Amino acid sequence: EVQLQQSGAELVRPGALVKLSCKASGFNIKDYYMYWVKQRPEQGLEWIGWIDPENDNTIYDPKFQGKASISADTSSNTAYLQLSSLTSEDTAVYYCGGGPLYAMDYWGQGTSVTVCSDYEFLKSWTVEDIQKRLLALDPMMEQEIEEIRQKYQSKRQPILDAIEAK
Amino acid sequence: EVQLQQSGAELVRPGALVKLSCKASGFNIKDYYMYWVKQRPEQGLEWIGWIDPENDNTIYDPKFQGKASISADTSSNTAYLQLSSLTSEDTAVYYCGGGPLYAMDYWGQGTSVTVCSDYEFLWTVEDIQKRLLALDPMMEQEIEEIRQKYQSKRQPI
Amino acid sequence: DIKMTQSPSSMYASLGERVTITCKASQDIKSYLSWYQQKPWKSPKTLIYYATRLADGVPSRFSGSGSGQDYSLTISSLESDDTATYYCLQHRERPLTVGAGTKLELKGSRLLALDPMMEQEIEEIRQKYQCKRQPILDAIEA
Amino acid sequence: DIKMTQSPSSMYASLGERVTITCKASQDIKSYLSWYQQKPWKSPKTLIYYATRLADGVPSRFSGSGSGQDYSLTISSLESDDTATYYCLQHRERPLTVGAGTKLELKEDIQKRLLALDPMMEQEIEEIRQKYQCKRQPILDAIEA
Amino acid sequence: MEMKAVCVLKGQGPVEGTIHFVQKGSGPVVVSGTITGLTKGEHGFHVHQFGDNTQGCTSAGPHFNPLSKKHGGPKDQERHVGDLGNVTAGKDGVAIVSIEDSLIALSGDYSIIGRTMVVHEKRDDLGKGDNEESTQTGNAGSRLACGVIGIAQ
Amino acid sequence: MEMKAVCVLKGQGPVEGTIHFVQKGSGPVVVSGTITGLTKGEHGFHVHQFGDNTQGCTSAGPHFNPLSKKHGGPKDQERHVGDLGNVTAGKDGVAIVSIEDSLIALSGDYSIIGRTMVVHEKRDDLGKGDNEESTQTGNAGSRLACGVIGIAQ
Ligand SMILES: [Cu+2]
Ligand SMILES: [Cu+2]
Ligand SMILES: [Zn+2]
Ligand SMILES: [Zn+2]
Repeated sequence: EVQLQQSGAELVRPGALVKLSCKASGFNIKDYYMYWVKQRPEQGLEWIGWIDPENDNTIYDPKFQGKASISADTSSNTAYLQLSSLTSEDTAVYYCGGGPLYAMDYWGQGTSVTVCSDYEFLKSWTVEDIQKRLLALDPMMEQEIEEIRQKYQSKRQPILDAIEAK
Repeated sequence: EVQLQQSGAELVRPGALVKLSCKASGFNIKDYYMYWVKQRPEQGLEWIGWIDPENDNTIYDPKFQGKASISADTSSNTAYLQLSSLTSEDTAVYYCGGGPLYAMDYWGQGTSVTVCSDYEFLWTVEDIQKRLLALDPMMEQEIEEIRQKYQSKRQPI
Repeated sequence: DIKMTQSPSSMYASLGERVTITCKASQDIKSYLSWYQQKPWKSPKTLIYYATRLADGVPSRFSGSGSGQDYSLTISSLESDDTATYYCLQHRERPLTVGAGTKLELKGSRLLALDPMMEQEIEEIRQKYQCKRQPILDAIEA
Repeated sequence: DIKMTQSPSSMYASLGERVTITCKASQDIKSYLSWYQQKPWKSPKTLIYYATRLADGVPSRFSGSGSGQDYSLTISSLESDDTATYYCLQHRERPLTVGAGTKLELKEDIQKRLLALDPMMEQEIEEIRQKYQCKRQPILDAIEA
Repeated sequence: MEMKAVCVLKGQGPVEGTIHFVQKGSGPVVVSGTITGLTKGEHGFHVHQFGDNTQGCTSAGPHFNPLSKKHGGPKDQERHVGDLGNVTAGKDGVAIVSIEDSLIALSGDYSIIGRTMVVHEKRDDLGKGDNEESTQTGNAGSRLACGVIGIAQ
Repeated sequence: MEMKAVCVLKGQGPVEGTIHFVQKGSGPVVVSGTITGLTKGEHGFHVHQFGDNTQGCTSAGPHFNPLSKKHGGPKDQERHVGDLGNVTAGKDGVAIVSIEDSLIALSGDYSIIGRTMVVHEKRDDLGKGDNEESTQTGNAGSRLACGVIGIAQ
């Protein structure tokens, strides 16, 4: 019973390196190619590259050659993607998959990466001023979350009415 | 050095019939197909149809089949296009051309057709005829604008 | 670099209806073309490969066809499960490239599935605000 | 019905430059495709037929290529004479259908420029004449009542 | 001495390939080449009777069989003359063809010149199936690509 | 008894066509069929040597000529075996092929089976030209479409 387990969410500073993983169970990755695919928020799929674990040969899209680095450990049956010099451009969901050259037989559940760029602005303020700016954020965030809660409460409402009907 | 001579400009009332012509010199139209093409003002080419003069077989675009009627006289070496029930939709330049099925070797210089509404204004007969006479000076004035326009374009050359 | 282009960019259809997305490549890709389906807040899934071959465990209502530059995916009788974004990918030439996707939603006339969706949307907001705190907190520790 | 689609819809370009119009059919037309050029105030002229064959008396800077659904006309070194609208036509299936056209503009010899003016002016005057003939038409109808 | 032939595979789908045939004296026919755009696994590979390409690969007709035998593998005695068994595609979608055979020929009564090579959707079962079909086609399925076999340099 | 063949013409351009060959006993070869997408006029039509389609129509090589003669028309004595002269297209861009020939064959040393038919850009001058080229190619010009000649049912 095939499964691709991907590493968990990441949240990093600009310029950070990060290394995503993909642990395959149900098939020997040597018999396949391990692909990586990026999807920016509210956008489509971009293919990053693939590795042939049988000989560690890797093809990449030139757009990503330099930022992205794909590798496999045939022993632990695991594939890896390493993103360096991360910017906001890179904030996206990274999917790993495995398959022949002509299809993806198996897909991971995906790993979100988020990348944060204002510090120079704030450095020469007073401690009173930095902490007033910090406290302003909590009400704003709680307000935005409450919008989402009531949004999803309105989506439940019809379904729950239909359940008491049947 | 071949030529297609097309009939001259037409200006007609709505509902009029009109028949355009295309006289070929330099080739026997029997050896070709004679095509007709419409171009409305400030717009692209629409192909109307063609005739094979050798057997008078005609293909049309369905858009035109019924309004337009293509014919050829192989003797006088001339092709014809006949438009009926004319409306403003039909105000256009009609080009005739000749060629195989896969190219247009020869094109005509084109025939303009223009299709032209007032009753509430129809006043006294004195008043309608004063309005009519006012047009001639107005038109001559507009033509003189064009002449001086083109005189200024010649001047540098 | 091959530009694959999909249409429509979105569309609606009623249950039972027959749906047809298209994908058009800027050059001949000799049927090296795969169709992916992606339901909201889920990972992509492979429907079709080599233009017309169904993947494993794909309902047979899904079908693919085309050649040269022009291809199409066709759902014969649309069930409600099939609301998703659909993507075409070509692997004839490198780099591999992808359509921008056709979004497909229902027209006309499953509760716990909302919870992961909501928690995902909240986590976006949390990390958004955590990245806004990050600079301020760095400035405080100096 | 085959939809032939051109791009760009217009374009501007300097002398000597290299230009490429495209034409895209909604289905395979197996290179049954002709390119027409139509200069301002002039009758259409055949440039290219069967996708890639130049017509007679066409400068060789003009070239055509493509197959399947996608074709292109290419002027290698753009002279000033070449300002015109260009049209693609397919004759693979009936009815024959035509692109909407790409308009192309710039960013012994003195006397050819001088002769070009007369037809242009006479054409503009004839527009005015027929314009005023259509204005007379109603009034003259009212007079016979 | 040396007869040479060549075959370019073509179809509606993604399959492409060139097959080469060489035969010295009346030694065996050495088949070689490469087929691309296949799915990973085994694919039936047979010389069909006619080089008729007018209706795709359907017009090629049945397996080349002048001795009116039943279908089999390449090593069987009970086999068609055309029956060359299976080619094998990898995860790269490619098959390297390498085949030597004595029943086929590039001249005489068992010449394949002017006939069609066909690569199939599924594996050829070598005539060892549980049905009528197996001893005709070997259940290789539909025809992905084919080509007429021509005289080469 | 009765030998049959068939040929599907294919090229990058607009030319398409199917050619049929029939030969009863050791009578002549009856060539027949239809070619489309031609320009109006005459077009060189020749059997070239190889059915090698690996590099389009270029890989077909020169006119089929086993007796090392010079190029000519179909009625000449000094001609290549492949030299079948000209097909004629109308203003509809179509040529109806109808040819009878004795030097070509569907068996024996003069067999065309497994070789390529080629239709050309220009008229074949039948070797009556004022240059070297005429007695090689007949100045027929470039190759619009070709196909390997296969055995038909
Ligand atoms: Cu077979
Ligand atoms: Cu030849
Ligand atoms: Zn068999
Ligand atoms: Zn010759």
